[PDB]
Amino acid sequence: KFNPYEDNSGSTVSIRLNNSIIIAADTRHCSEMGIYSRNTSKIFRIGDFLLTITGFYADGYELYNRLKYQVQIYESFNKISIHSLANLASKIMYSKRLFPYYSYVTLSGFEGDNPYVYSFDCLGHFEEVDSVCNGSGSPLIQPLLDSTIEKKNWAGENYEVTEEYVKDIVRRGFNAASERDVKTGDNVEIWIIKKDGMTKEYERLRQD
Amino acid sequence: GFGNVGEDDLHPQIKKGAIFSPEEFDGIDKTDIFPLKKKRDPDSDHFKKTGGDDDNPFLY
Amino acid sequence: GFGNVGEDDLHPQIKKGAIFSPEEFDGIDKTDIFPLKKKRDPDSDHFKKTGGDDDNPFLY
Amino acid sequence: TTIVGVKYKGGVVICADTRSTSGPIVADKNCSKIHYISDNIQACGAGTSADITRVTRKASKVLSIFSKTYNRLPRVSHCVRTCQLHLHPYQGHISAALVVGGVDDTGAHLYDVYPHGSSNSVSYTALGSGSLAAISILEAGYKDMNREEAMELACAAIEAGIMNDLYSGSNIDVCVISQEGREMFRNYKKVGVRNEVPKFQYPRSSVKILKEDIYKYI
Amino acid sequence: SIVSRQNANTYSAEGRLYQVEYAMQAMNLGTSSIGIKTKDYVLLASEKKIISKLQNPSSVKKHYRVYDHIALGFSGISADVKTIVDKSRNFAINHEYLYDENCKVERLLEHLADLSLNFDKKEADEKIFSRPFGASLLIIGYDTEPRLFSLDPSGSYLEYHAKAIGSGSEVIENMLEQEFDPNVDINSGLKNILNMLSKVMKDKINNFNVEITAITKNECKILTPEEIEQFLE
Amino acid sequence: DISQHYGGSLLAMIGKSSVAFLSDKRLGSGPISVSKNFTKIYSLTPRLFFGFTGLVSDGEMLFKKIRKNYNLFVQDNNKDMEPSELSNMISYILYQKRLQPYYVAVIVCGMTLDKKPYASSMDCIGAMKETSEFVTSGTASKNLMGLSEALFYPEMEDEDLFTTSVQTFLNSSDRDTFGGMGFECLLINPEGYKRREFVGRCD
Amino acid sequence: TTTLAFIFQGGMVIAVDSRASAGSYIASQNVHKVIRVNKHLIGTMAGGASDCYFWEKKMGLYAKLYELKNNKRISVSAASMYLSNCVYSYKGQGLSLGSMVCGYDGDKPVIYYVDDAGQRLSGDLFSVGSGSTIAYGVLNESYRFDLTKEEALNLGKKAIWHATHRDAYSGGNVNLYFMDKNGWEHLGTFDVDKF
Amino acid sequence: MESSVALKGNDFVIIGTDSSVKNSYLVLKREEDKFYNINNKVVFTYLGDQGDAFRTSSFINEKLVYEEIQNNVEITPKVTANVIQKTLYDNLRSHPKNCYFLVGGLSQDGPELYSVDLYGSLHENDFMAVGISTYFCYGVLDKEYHKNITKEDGIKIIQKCFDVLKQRCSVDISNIEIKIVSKEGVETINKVL
Amino acid sequence: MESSVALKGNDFVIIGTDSSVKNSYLVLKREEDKFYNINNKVVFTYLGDQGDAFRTSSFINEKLVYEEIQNNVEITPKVTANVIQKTLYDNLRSHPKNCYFLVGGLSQDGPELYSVDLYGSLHENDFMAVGISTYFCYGVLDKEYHKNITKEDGIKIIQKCFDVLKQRCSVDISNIEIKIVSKEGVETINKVL
Amino acid sequence: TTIMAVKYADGILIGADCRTSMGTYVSSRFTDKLTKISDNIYCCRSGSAADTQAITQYITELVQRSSFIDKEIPSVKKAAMAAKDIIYRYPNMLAGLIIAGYDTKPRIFNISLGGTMTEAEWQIGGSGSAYIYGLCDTTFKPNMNLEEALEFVKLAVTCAIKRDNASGGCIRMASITREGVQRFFYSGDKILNS
Amino acid sequence: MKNFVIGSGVISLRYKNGVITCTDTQASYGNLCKFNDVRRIFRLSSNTLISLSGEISDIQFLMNELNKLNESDPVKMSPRGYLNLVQGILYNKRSRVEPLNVSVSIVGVDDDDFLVSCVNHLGNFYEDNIVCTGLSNMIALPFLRTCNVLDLERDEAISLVEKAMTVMCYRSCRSSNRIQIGVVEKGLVDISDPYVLNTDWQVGHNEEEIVL
Repeated sequence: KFNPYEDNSGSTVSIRLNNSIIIAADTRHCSEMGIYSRNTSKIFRIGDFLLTITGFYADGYELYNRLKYQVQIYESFNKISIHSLANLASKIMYSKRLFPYYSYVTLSGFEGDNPYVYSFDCLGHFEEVDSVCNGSGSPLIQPLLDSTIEKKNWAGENYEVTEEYVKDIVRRGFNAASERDVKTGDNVEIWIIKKDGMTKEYERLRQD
Repeated sequence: GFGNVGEDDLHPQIKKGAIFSPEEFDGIDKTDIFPLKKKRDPDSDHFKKTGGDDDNPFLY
Repeated sequence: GFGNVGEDDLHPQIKKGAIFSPEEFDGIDKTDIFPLKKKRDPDSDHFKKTGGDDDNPFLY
Repeated sequence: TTIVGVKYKGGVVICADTRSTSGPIVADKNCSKIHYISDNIQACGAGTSADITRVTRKASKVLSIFSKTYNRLPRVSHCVRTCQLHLHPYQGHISAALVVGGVDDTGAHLYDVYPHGSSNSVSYTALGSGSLAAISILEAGYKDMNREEAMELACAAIEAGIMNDLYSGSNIDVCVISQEGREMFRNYKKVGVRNEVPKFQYPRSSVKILKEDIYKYI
Repeated sequence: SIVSRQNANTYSAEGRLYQVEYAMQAMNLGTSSIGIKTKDYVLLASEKKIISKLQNPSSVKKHYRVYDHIALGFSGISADVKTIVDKSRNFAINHEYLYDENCKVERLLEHLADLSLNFDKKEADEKIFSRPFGASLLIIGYDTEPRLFSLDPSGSYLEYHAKAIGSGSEVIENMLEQEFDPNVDINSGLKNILNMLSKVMKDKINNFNVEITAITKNECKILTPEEIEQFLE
Repeated sequence: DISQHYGGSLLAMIGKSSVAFLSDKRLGSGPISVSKNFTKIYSLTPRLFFGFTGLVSDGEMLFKKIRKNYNLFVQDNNKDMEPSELSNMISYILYQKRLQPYYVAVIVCGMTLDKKPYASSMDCIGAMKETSEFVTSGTASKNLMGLSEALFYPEMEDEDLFTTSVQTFLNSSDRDTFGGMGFECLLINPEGYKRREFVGRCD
Repeated sequence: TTTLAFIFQGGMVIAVDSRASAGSYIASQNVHKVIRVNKHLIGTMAGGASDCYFWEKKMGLYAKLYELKNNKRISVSAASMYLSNCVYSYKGQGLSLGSMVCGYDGDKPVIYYVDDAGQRLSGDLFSVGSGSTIAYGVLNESYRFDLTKEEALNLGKKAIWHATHRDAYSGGNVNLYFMDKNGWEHLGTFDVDKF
Repeated sequence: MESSVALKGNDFVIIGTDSSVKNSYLVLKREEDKFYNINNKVVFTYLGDQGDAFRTSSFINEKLVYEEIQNNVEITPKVTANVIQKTLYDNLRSHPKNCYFLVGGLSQDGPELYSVDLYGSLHENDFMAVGISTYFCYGVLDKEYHKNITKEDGIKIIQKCFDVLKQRCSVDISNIEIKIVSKEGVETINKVL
Repeated sequence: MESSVALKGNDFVIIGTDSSVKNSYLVLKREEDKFYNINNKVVFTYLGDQGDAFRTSSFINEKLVYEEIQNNVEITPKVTANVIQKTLYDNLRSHPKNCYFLVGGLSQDGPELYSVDLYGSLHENDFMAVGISTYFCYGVLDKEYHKNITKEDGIKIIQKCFDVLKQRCSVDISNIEIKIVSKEGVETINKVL
Repeated sequence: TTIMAVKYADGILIGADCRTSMGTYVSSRFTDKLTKISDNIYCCRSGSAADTQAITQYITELVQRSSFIDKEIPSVKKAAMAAKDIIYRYPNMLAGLIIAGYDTKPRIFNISLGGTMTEAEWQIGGSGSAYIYGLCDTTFKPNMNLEEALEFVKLAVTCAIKRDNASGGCIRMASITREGVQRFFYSGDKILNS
Repeated sequence: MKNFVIGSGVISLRYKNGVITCTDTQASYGNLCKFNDVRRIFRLSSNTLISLSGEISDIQFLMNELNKLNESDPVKMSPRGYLNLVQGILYNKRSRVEPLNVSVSIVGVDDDDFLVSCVNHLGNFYEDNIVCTGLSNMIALPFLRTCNVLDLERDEAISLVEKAMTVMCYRSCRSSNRIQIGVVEKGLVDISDPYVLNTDWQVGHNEEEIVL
């Protein structure tokens, strides 16, 4: 009878380009039938990597804390790679198989020169993806990326996929999601991860 | 406990997909009458029967 | 409605006999503690919780 | 949704948000939640969208036949009674809750009607998912008012529900029924402003047509 | 028992634990072995303890693979090293399980060092023995650089460019000041290590009483008697 | 449940003087696709169309009922039915079964007698949503809605409307398990309509 | 999912579909449904992706540890038995998992079908997943032990393609493998649209 | 449950049905005629609950005969399928019948082959596979069927489809009855697989 | 459900089990060896949930070998059957195994044939019919079996029982494995019915 | 709810609260629970809101009908009986009514949930009545004056409001006498501040 | 999950130079107002207050654990520290499927950082300028958000919270008019003696009822 979970999910989108990773997430913390907050950060950073969370916010926060603790222990010798971090996250998630974390985690970062984005389910399975969306708005945004960015079903010549073009496509997708997704938030927090650093930007979404 | 995740993916079904869905945690345009979960009209505010014996109704 | 009377007498079962049996309307010598059907020990005498909200437990 | 009703000295104000939803997905923008019943009566409902339209349509029929037959503008009590006699037999399976307001020869009346057929004459009302957010504004700001102050209190009430309820948003429809007649303000406010996103165009070469058949209307 | 646990844990008036001091003597009583680390290869040569020629020469092997590109050589009590090798294999498997990568050799060394002196514990899977292990290990491996590590029964370890363990350890150490230069090729360095082994080993050096492990970026090669012969001749 | 048994989705986009009404040609029996050539769009005339998603038998019998009523109405009037009137009549037919509703969602497309585009949709019991931009139904309803909101802009030309609607439908079906791979697009205009069929991933 | 593995005179063929879905939504289309644990042993996951991947990677570690201990490749029978025991320990807890542990024990090919119920069957032809029934039909008509290598690969490639053509829960790329006495080789990631 | 596979060629329609009558644990018969022939132009087979199936099919046959004789209704596969759809739909929501049909025959527009499932869902296709054949035989039908199959090729395709069930399906099937409807009448073939 | 028929005569015991491994809708394999030959004097077959059945059978085989070698226990059908009973009973109320057995072999008292059902109930009899054979084949066994049957007559009676299952049972069976245990050893016979 | 009815020296006095609620939320706090059946008969509804309204709508016309067939003042007894049949004939309708009026003498009729009709000198109902049975038992006095009875209803309903969460708001009161009906009002400002 | 004696919602908001927290003193057992002097605002330390709502037994257990942890630790804690501690406690309790049917609001003033945070029975937490708990979250929060609380002086903020609590009393069955207000400023922690809000009901009059 007891429900251990709360669906605070808005929408998060992670896209890896040839030389950059664009992470965007809505800042709304949704209750049932209401809005707890409009300025909660769904994106956490672990060194040069950005962790993206959805689903139950407490579960994702606990998973991020466990990841940070394990990475801190591991870093006694050397910095952890994005692949090792993704595998560790998968193991941590699966350890809760009978009481899963309700959080779709997307781990993204650079392994030296090459960008990598990893998408996880609630039971820990992780895939290396080119563009992934999680949360209630995932079906409203993923087709847009499949079409405009991944150029699925694009029979003709493809518009060149540059960083600014992808960022504008992400803002378009979040506008559409916030329009038709009830729980997609009021502000979109966009990160750009490059080889040597990363930077945050904020943009506004409709605030119904 | 494990949730039978992937049973529909694993068997021909003669909706447990491969990846866990948020639903595990109708075609009518229906809105909520009140935000309260399943309430849409005033409560039945009488004095409600308690006690007695519902196990032996006929032992008046 | 018809009661499936005779299903066991009709099918190999891979107890509905051909004739209806009495009291169709355990291996322990139990007997009863009181002639009342289910009663075994004193009633739980306290003021019982009613009202409030059960389908909205967390909306204090 | 946040359909709201406020009664003032010489009329009623019925406001609503212009949003519809089916699950977490918004289905319809600029939806008109205020249904016509009579020139002096309007109804705004929450619940099964088909039941609101049909229940308010039954009242519109019965009140139109009544006024046409007897040359006598219908009473709000007649509309509520028709709705009650229809909703009650179904035990709420026809899930329609209405805020019926109007002005009769007896003055301004505002009613709350619930799916099981109960009614309640009230001074102000809120209904739908945003009722609690709206009723908070109505509780604090309600008093004896004219139409101007009643207009802004109701709009402020809707605004609260739009901003605080997940399943409420978009615009505010307003309809005032006074002794002088009813006047409507569709999309009275655009609190849910959207961003100015540019257009996106595919190349026409991006789609291939396998076979084509042309038919002509005659 | 409490009395035996105290006997294990008693410190000497000089400081250092008595049991560690005794394991220090124990680790010396074994056949010689040399480890050489250079910019591109790490070698590990050990003299086989063929008690009798009827003993099968291939069956008395002295180098243990603990994981992909990690090998373990030892001196002292041979019985103890079996448990250490099993525990190291478990640690490496667990590290790959958690992180999907081959562990840094120093990571294994730190794990073993932590386990070494936990003999006072009652729980079973986080200690090696109820006493220090009577062996000295030369653990070599390749993570991003040829690594040579020496773990002594005191629980401490050090990264080395060259080290010798066993009864001939000190002689080989005094010889390393002259016979070792990290700039030579794998083949010449292997000839040097074989010469140094022969200079202290009991019987005449040959391809059957010698075991060579050479770990490089390309392969974790273990030389067979034919290659050892090619380098001896 | 029964709707997901047969699957399938509908999309209707309104441009300038044209409507793009298109659907998938898959018929389901659960996971299995029993036919790749089942169109769910019915045409009363070259200017009145409607498609169903949900129970296929309900959709077909509702089509026959709607055709009966429409033919009787046209005989009674000699003026062709307006698409708004057709949608209202369909909504009425759906609501007569309020206590045992059809398990269908119906989109109605067509051109008004004024020759303007029209689209609308209804739920199981006739809750009608008249549309100006676009409307969707079926298994891929959410993907279609999101991608149409992202890509749709008002007053599209007939060919731009066709290309945009086709792209949205292809990319929404590609993310829907029960979405078909054979697709049909009726480009509707005052002069009639053009039945264009296209194909996708072939899976 | 639809997976396929069978044995023929020249060797062994494995083929999977590489789609992953969460209800109606297709979450991914490039999921790798084959765990390579060594050059002579691979596992074809089916069912709960996280469940099968976790235990298959846990079985792949047991094979690696076994190789270190014995300096010898683990047998398929022991690799599948380890996997079978792990899921069997969670029998009745709703665990959903079905896989074929394919490999060679020296000169002999063997495929062990393992599922969450603790079952473990060795056979010459298995198909697992929602589209398995369709694959079984295509194989039953044309599968022969005397297939040439090219015929066997096309049969496996085509059998998965048909299953994807008719099943909702499959239809990514047709990942194709051929395992011989000398090891497995990844023969393609054919896109079902480009057949 | 009961398998039935049907094909249509350029000028012929082949319907093959499992002739055995079975319950959960027992086989009652092994050669039961599950077809109805109408004017030698339309052949439709009934499947599912035998009690419901035979009653519905008998009512359909008598209604079609009455409509042909009294009202001169032209009995084509489409008309038969529509009548079956209506009779299934009428009872669906009140007192449902647990049966489904395949209707095949020759019309003025050439061969037609219709499938009416439990809920009255009607659709035409080049080949049909109902019952357990929906999960086994569609791959074989896709692999083998092509527009220009001859009658013998159609019979062999039906045989392959039912051989898939014989070899792989757990439920026992031994007899299949194939009725081929063409411009030269209806041809009946009984095979023991 | 999984069917096995066994009978014993003078100085021989016949055990016949269907070799097909199948689930509700599918036949995974058609020739699986479901017998264990602990020693050439005793043969037992396992049935039911394959995952539980084979696991329990392996445990029992290894326990019997261990007890024979270490403790010099005399392996006879009675000892084997008692081990089956204990193994099933121990787990009955905590981790029930959904499997049942049929143990046969020669002892110093002559042929013995034991049936250990799902609950661990052990009983000896002249002929056994477990699975569906309990409902179909007992009449045939009563009609045909007599004390002085020969080995060929026993094989023929087993064939008749499994032919009854072939003809009447709805579930498909095609292969049966018969292992005759006698003073000559254990003889294996494979038949396709 | 807390509905109360007391018969005093020269008529009937009925009191009630104003709160109507669903769950923890007060849907309205001005609901009128004293439903007028006729100019001389008043009904205090308790039970299902929709069902009790349905009954009182029907009883309103039945009591008027018979009144003009009989050609005399509406009978509170007949209204109570008419309520009992509907409440009895239709078990699905959860309704319990206090019907009090003045035709020739003041009368109070209590219809329980199952249709049990009893005549009473004083009667209470609703969820909040559970907490004032002892107070009403000890404090009731036969043949009170209007002020004495008004205090009694005021005290009893106030103490039910202070304890029952489903009861709150101002105390509506109505005294039916031969001279007519006079409404009263005890504001919650006094009740809550106390 | 205990649901026997429930304390109604909490209201906490930050104003120009401090933070407010307010709760009613009613405790309800079902539809019965069993206790009217149950006080649910506590000072965790100087510059911080904790207000709780939900099952009173769980409230008392949680405050007992917090008091033990406060007396045990020799190191002070900032309001963020208490927020982290309480979030950890509640999330652990939830994760052991033994949840506390209690929702908490930690408010405090650091050297310059004002904390106004909420934690629910599941361990979910958030920080905002106005946090409300329970049915307050639906009734009082939409009303409170209409005022730019950041620009309010202490008295104005107290008056606004009092109006919100009056609305809660009107529109919730489980909340009373006897409230308790806790205030935190840079050098002040104050928890007033519970006092009764004044209410009015003149909207209910219909035609001519005699004002008694």
